Amino acid sequence: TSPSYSPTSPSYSP
Amino acid sequence: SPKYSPTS
Amino acid sequence: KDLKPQTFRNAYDIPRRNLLDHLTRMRSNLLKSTRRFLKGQDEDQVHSVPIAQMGNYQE
Amino acid sequence: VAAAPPALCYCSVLLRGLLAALLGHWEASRHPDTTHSPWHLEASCTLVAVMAEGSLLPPALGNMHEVFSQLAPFEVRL
Amino acid sequence: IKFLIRQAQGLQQELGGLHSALLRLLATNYPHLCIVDDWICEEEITGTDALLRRMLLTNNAKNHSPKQLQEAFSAVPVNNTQVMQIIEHLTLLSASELIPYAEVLTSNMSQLLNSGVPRRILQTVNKLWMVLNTVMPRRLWVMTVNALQPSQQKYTQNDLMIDPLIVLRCDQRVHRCPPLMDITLHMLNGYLLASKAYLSAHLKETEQEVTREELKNALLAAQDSAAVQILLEICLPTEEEKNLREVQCLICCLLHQMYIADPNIAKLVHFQGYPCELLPLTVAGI
Amino acid sequence: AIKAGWKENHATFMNELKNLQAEGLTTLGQSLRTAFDLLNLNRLVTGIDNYGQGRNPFFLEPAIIITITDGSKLTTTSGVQDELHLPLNSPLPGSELTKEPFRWDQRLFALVLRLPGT
Amino acid sequence: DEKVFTKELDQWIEQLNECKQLSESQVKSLCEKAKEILTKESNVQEVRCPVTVCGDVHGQFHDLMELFRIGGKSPDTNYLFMGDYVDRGYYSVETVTLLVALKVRYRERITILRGNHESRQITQVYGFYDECLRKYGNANVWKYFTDLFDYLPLTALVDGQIFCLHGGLSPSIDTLDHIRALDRLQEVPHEGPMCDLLWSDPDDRGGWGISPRGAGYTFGQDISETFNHANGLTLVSRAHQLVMEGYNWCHDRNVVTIFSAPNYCYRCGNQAAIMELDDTLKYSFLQFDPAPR
Amino acid sequence: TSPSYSPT
Amino acid sequence: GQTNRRHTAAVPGPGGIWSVFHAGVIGRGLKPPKFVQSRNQQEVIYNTQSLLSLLV
Amino acid sequence: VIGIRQLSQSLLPAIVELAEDAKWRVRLAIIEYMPLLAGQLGVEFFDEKLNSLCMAWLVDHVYAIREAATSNLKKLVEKFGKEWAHATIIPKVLAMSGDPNYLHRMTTLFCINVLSEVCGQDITTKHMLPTVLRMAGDPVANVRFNVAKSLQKIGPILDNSTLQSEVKPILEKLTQDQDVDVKYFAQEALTVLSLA
Amino acid sequence: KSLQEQNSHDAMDSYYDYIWDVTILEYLTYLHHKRGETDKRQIAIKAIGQTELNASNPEEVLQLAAQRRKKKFLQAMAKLYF
Ligand SMILES: [Mn+2]
Ligand SMILES: [Mn+2]
Repeated sequence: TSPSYSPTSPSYSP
Repeated sequence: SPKYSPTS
Repeated sequence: KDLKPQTFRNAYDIPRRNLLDHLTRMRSNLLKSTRRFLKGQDEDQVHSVPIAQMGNYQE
Repeated sequence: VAAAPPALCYCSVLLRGLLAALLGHWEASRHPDTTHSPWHLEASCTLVAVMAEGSLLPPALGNMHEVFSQLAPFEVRL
Repeated sequence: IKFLIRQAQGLQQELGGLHSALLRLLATNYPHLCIVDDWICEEEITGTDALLRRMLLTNNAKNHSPKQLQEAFSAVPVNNTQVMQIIEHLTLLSASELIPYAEVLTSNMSQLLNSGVPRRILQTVNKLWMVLNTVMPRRLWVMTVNALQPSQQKYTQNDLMIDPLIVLRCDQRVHRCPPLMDITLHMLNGYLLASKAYLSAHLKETEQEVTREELKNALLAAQDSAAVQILLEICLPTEEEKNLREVQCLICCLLHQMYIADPNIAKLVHFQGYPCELLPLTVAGI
Repeated sequence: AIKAGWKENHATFMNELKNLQAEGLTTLGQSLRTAFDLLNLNRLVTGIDNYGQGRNPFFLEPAIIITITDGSKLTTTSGVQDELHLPLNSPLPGSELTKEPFRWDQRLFALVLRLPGT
Repeated sequence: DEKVFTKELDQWIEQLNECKQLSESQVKSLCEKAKEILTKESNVQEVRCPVTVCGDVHGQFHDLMELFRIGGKSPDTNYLFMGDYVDRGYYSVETVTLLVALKVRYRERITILRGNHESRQITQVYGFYDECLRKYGNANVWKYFTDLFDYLPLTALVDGQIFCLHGGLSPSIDTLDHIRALDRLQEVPHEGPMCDLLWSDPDDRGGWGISPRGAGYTFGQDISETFNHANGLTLVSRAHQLVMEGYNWCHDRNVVTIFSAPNYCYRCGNQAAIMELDDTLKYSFLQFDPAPR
Repeated sequence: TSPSYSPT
Repeated sequence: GQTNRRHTAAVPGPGGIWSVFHAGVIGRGLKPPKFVQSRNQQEVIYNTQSLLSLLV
Repeated sequence: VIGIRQLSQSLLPAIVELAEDAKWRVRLAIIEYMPLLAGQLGVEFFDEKLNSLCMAWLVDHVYAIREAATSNLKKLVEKFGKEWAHATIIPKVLAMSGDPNYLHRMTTLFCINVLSEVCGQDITTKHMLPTVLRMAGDPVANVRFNVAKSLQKIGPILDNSTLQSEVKPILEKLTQDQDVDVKYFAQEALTVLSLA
Repeated sequence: KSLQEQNSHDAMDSYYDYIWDVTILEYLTYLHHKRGETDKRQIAIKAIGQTELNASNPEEVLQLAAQRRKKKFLQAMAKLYF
């Protein structure tokens, strides 16, 4: 789940 | 000659 | 005990110690590419070796 | 143990085991001279000296440990 | 091929569908050509400082020549400063004229590997190697590997696609010198993608089967995994210390790109296990 | 519990008897009950059991069962048992037609292994 | 003395290579030197890697010569033969004469093992006695070779990791020290530790069981595993049973059955294999087919 | 297409 | 008394495009130390004497 | 009965597959017959593709294959000249003379025993001799007395100055060492060369 | 009832040496096989296969072995506590 966006970063809403 | 393995 | 790992087919086998050697082994296999290709390095035998069966499979 | 009077009787099992091991080695020895196996000769001498000092044996059977040095292996075994 | 693709990139407007067709074909058959980092390093900056600097220092810069570079660079332990002069003018030179200078630098990196050289000279060599990488990559890779073999059989292009761990067969001096290690990392990543392409072509050629695709997947997975393992063993500190930080940073960058490209490889590397001395620094890095 | 069925051959019988491994418990009553249940199932399938019609001596299925044990104490997941209590709950229907789980054509012989340590 | 004896020994080696048997006096002298050179070595004759290890031979001299061609000449490559090289071979006396000549020439570049067939009763009832009576006329060569087989060693150890032997394991024995304490100066009994050493065989069974050969027992996977953990051995290489591919691995890679006498009794048509252990202890298999005649 | 250890 | 970096630095059996020579290993191989204990027998006599005197 | 060029051209499509295949017999016959093809096809074709096959035959499994390949490279060096082999073949053997397999060490020793006889004396004294004497200190007794036999074979080709300078300390060391086999062979080589 | 629980605290695979009863050893073997504890099961099998106790001996050896194991076990607890 999201290998490149890091866990402590905001989600993308849509 | 009947057997190859030496069953004895 | 009845695991029988497929080192050639699966990559999650081949632990770290033998890794380079198996890598060269699959490469040699795939770049040899004869009529018959093999998926197991050590297929010696299972329980018994029959002379009658060998002569029957032979001509 | 040898200085003790009954401790030989209580260590009889160890004595029996060492005697059996020495018997096996002296049977399995091929060399005509005894002194080719240095540890075995010393061990046999010491063991016979132990029972001799622990008074299970006559003093001639004590001096068996003396004559070990120049006896041949089959003589020692018998 | 790469240089012509760059020219098509420039002249996209005139060519109707050719740029599309060629870029599709390279992305189909030459991924080690169409890696992303070389192209962004091509895109560069439009601060134009390179262009102004070139237009106002190249002039008539007393005609530096490959033979003059070879003389000074064979007498480099007697003369470092003339060499650094020449390669300064070489960095001022452009991408096309750099080609006659490809022979010297690669074939003579050994005295660079010798200790005592300044890393201004090393980083100048590194930047020139990037520029030659964006112009003519394949022969550059061949000369670089055949000159970075330790002190000598001569590898070929097909042999390098067959076995890219030959790139990692180099000096422990290479391992502990930072920018040359970056050159080695680029060659390693490129030849891994090249090996995927070459096994693809060889299997599709040899068809004249389902086990063959699974054998391809197994060989590639174990292949880049073993490459990762060798890189981590490089990150291990040697017994002699008992530069290293920059080397670990570069290997962490390359591992980051491999993990982003394929997280299966993270799974396989972690199932194989690596030294737990390497574990915390890799945790901090990747 | 059953290894070799009546349709099995000598090769499979050899393979199973030799590849048996020691992991079980001394559940002699349960094992004997299963064996004699198999025997009675075979007998009533054959249907030679003339229940209510005498007992024909010419209808026989002579079976000899050899039980091999060491003569140690009985073991159960509840605990130890001092008596060979044959279990009374019989899921096999028709076992109530005979008071005993065996018949007159089955002979049981027990081998008890008492070889000394030395 | 020693130099001229060594030169005449090399002459005998050349003649044996040229497939001609020696004289009775030469046989007597060779057996004498063999007694004096085999008495010293123990029951676990330690052989040091690198080495080329070889299974049964059974007097097939031409296949033995092809095996020499496969694995190198006796002065160069260390060899280890694991028994059964006296019975129902046609040039069997030439074969055993070559083997003992090589041993007394290079005591430590080669070592041979004693199989079950190298005993008086077995030789008498399987025809080596008939062969030597046909060849030399009398039984002096026969009694010389059987007296020598009374002095042949028992088991081979390779680097404390490989346990080489002919038959296999035994419930009588637990340890290499018990193997050492055994005395081998006796023709093999029909019951006992030397007996089931030279008559055992593997199986996928578990536990023990009586062999169909009438002598010795047959071991199981867990038995071999227990033995190897007991004495620290990593792999047991045995050679008594005929196989078709030339080798077999049993007990999840703990027992290696080796056979290196191809086309058993000239009719079975089996292949043959030998192992070679390289000095960093790396194993390789060499397989071959019998030479044209 | 192998995502884990084969027996498990 | 009683490695992968080095392996690929010298690996692949001088053929390169074929198989490696050996077909595997058999364990760790070559039990390394083989170390003999040869500290002293002298004053080990005396340690024996001290213990024996305590027993006496 | 058939001309060499005609049969070589007819067989050159099938030589490469037959060069590396199942039987050591067919490999042996190919090794025995190929130097005629090399002499027919000249230096260039043999250098282009058969050189790798010769090296693979040298590192091949069977001892018969190894000795046949050594005799074959004797035929090639006497057909193609000493300096060309000095340019190409000598670095190959002297580079594989350091690998962990003592079998390939034995291969190199046999090849040097041939190439010292064929290759004159200068290349023997300045190329092969230092490598052989630096393999004389190998821990393996087998390759130690094989180097002793190598010096026994090679000694009459040298000059007496090089022998008495460097061969003599190596020979007396190979007598002084503990193993009886290498000591006896070193004694035999010493009394053959009559250095003492 | 005591060996049923898995929440033990007292070195099962070390006191399998001290136990000397064939029935409790048999129960241990069955439970270890049932819960898939192969190495402890192997330890228990070898402890059973000790020739010291066979439940068919002339009972002098059995009483001597039981006394020896009693002495060693009691000294083990005496070392543990206090
Ligand atoms: Mn045999
Ligand atoms: Mn045998």
